[PDB]
Amino acid sequence: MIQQESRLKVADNTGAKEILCIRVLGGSSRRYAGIGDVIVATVKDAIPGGNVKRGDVVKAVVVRTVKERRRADGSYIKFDENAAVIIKNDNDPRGTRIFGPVGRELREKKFMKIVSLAPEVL
Amino acid sequence: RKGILGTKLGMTQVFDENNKVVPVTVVKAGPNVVTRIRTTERDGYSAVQLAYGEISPRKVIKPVAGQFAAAGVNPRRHVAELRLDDEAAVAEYEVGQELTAEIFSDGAYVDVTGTSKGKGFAGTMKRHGFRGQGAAHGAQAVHRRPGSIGTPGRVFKGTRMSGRMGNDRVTTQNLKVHKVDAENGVLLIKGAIPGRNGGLVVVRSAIKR
Amino acid sequence: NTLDFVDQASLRDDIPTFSPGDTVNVHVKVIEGSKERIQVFKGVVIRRQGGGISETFTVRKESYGVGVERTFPVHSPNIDHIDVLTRGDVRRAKLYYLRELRGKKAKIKEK
Amino acid sequence: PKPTKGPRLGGSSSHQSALLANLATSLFEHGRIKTTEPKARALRPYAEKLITHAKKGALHNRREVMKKIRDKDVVHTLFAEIGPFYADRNGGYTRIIKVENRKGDNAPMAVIELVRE
Amino acid sequence: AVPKRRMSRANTRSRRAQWKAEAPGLVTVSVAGQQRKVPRRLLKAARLGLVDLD
RNA sequence: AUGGUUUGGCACCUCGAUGUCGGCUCGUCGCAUCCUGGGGCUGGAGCAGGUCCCAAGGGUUGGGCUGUUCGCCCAUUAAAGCGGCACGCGAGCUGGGUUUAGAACGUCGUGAGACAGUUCGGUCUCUAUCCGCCGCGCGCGUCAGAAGCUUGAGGAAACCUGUCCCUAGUACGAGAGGACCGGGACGGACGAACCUCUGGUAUACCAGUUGUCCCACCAGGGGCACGGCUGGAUAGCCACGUUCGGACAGGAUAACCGCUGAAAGCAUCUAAGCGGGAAACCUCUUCCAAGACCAGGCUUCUCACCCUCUAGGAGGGAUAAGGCCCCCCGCAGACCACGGGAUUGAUAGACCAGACCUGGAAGCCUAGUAAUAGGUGCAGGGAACUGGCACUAACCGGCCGAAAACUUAC
Repeated sequence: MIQQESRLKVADNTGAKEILCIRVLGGSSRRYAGIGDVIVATVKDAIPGGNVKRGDVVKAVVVRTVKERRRADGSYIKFDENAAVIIKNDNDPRGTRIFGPVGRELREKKFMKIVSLAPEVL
Repeated sequence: RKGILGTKLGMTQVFDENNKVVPVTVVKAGPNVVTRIRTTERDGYSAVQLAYGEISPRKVIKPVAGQFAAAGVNPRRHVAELRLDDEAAVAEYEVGQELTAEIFSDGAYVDVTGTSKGKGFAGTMKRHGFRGQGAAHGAQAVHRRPGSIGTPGRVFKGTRMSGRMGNDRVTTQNLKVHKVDAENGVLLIKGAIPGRNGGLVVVRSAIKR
Repeated sequence: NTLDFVDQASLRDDIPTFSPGDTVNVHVKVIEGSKERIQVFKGVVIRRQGGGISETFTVRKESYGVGVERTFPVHSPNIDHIDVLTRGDVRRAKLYYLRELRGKKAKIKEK
Repeated sequence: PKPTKGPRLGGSSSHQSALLANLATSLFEHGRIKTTEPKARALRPYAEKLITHAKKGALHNRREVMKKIRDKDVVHTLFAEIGPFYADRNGGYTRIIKVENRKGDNAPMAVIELVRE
Repeated sequence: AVPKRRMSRANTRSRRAQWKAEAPGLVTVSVAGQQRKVPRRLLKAARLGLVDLD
């Protein structure tokens, strides 16, 4: 459960290390962003030599959540951190490499490229 | 519209053929005996009256025993009426006929009616979902009270203020019957049906679906 | 347990005996574009909340520097088979303290 | 046994525990005591389970009783006659008799005693 | 808040008439031979000689 | 020309007191409509708009700055409406601003001091009588006393919406672009019910452990230290959880599109008529409802016994069906009420067994110098859940509680 003013680690190689959630897209007055949700985020920490800079307003997708998320078959998946991957308007990563596992929810949300790039999908 | 009287047993878990989980509430749609026919020419409305539950013959008072004897069936604990639409619909029931669980079929949509749990004297926060006032920043003993009540200097009728909550008849619509176990007279209804375990419920074919 | 007659119909046998602490690999069938494959989840059983049909167990694993926890119903048909590798020696019924331990400190004694 | 639904007896949980232990001690010491009806109502199951421990009298059960009774003479009587006396009775070791209301505060009084039939 | 007005006699009496005590029901019992009335709540105790009868 | 939503003007109202701005909480109304709904002409090719009529059912976001309203900005959204109600709401809250006494700066004054200039600090009282409103009972009434099941006059609640997929990359369009109508799935917010799952709580549950005192001592335990502190934690309550909902259909209509045609030999959606036509209206869905005084209906049960005054009516007593009190209780509950049981009994407690929680009891033996470890042993301990079991308590018991007749018609 990620909401406004929440901080997420970046699971990409875009040079951003940490982003702050600004909005949860997907309907007015929407509250929480789970795995597979797109958020508007601002970069708080960045690699000194990276392509992105601090204070950039970007669009990211949540790939891990600390709060366990139910699945259709009654099983649950839970990670140890909230992580996001910066994307462009066409739902492709702005980076070239994804770090750490991701959830299966990225398949039904049509994030095929992120799924393919990920080391493992759970 | 079919109907039957039952009892809420509890809720459990089952899996359908796509391996998804279905949380199902178990309802004991026990045997019901038709006790009276309401006809337009006699009562002004068409309806059928069903009896359910098992009770000792020494517990029924004389008026009830007389009514059951006039019907021609042995007494039961609970009695309720099913309101049909027209005489053509009520022609298919006759007194003494027994209804069991198989009147419903798998995948059917049903309307369960029961009495909600009691919650006692409840505040506006719980009875009506009022947002509270601040817990700090100077708020003085108003952490849960409604606040304003709002020319004529009169509290208009319908004020959503605190009071007794619960214990009302509730209908849940468009519940799917996952399975109709004919051996035990048990309906497996996907979803949560009103009331506590062991309460009386009425299962009717959905009016919408 | 009044609902037992309902329960036993869907109850699933052949389930191996295991306790919190053992290391198991769970063979989980998944859907990948409408075809079948079995994805193996190997980790430590950190809890088991008895419920009969609603029995659940939790397997925790460390993968690529991030811990992952997965909760499965014990009698879920989505699990084709469970295999227990080793038996662990623990003093608790629920191993929640393992969520704060990494590597050397996160090891489990062997029975 | 079943914890009290409402507020505790002595005004706190620890006070209620001490009250119950003392009341059981007096009951086993004398055979019948007179107290307010809620106190006897709460005392019945507690004393009945202590007697159950005494019935199957082993060292383990003796220590189980001592961790509540705290009085060694009462424990000795409980494991020497009260236990063996109820050897062939399954439950219902105590009975409650309602008596006349108290004068100072109109508190309903009741007398709780061990059955000796 | 303070009463804005003095209650009339009718209203005061009508509200005051609700403050009353109900009569307990009594049943007969034989203690030491002589019959006497006792509340049914105390019947068993009277039969056991646990209530003082003046 | 409207309105008294803006500054005004009057001083009719209060100086033996009518709280002054914003904000929070909770509303209610208007339509001069922000979205959704129906339209029309387009300087409308389609898309999309422009503008305009009908339409008030629902909805109308979260933050930065400022005491702020206002306002600017940041992200969204279908949309981020305008107003009335003491510019709603301090015996509901705040006290940041304004509006006492302290102090400073600028300016004015010789000075005490002053400034619809600034700056820091600065007591917000009350046990609800009446009306009102939310809930709950007692009494009486409904032409004998009761009990089941109900009809419903009449009210209340609810009414939101997006994206994607097929039709269709077609109509139109130089192309770009881009459809109508109709089906399907998944969502956001809101609401209700529920506790199988997840998660929270846990003051009579299990285990670990610190300090100290006690149980003569060891062992094993106990009291106190926020339940001493920690790790878990079934039931109940709950949401962060589960499931369901907003309908479909009909009727009369608005703007509007029409048919059949007069006055007025033609024409005219019209003055006669007849049709279509919206989230608005009436039904439809859910709930309350016969104190609905027109006090309803269908049934079933009791369906009788005295005494007194004076025999006119009344009064009193005892009963039936039934009810209440006392009693055992409840997931029903402030009290009351409601629901169940009452020996012809499983209502509660105990007891036995299971489920579940905890996690391997005590004693003994073995190994070790000891801390401690292994066996006996899925051990011991235990609340709520389930099934058995009259062992304990529901008792040799009290109080209430049933008919004037007449008129007409058949």
